[PDB]
Amino acid sequence: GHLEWQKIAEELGTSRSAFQCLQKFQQHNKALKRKEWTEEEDRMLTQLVQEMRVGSHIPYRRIVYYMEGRD
DNA sequence: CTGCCGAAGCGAGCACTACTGTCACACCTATTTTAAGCCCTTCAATCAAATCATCTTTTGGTTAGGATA
Repeated sequence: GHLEWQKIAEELGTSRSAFQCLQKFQQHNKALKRKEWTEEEDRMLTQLVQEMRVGSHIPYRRIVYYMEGRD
């Protein structure tokens, strides 16, 4: 279940650590680095944008704090 | 016509802050030579703090890779 990464690393058999395995997985994870979108992400993104936008300026990469799975 | 002696208030002895004449011995430096320690200048050799140049990491934003709604 993408979980208990110490056991994943031990079972992988290449002497990796849990943190290395997790880092490699997340950098190549479809579920994290989305190409699609979801309803709650769009709704909350619009909410933060409308709250904090002034004219043509918006917090592009700071909204990443609230929704999961972006840079 | 001049002259003596009392009443009261004064008094004493005991209680199982610096000058000045001298005077010779003190002070004073002419030079010799070491063996380890010296103060201050004075610039030159060396180092590290500060600055500037440029590459890189993340926001704004676009291109066109990539996408929803």
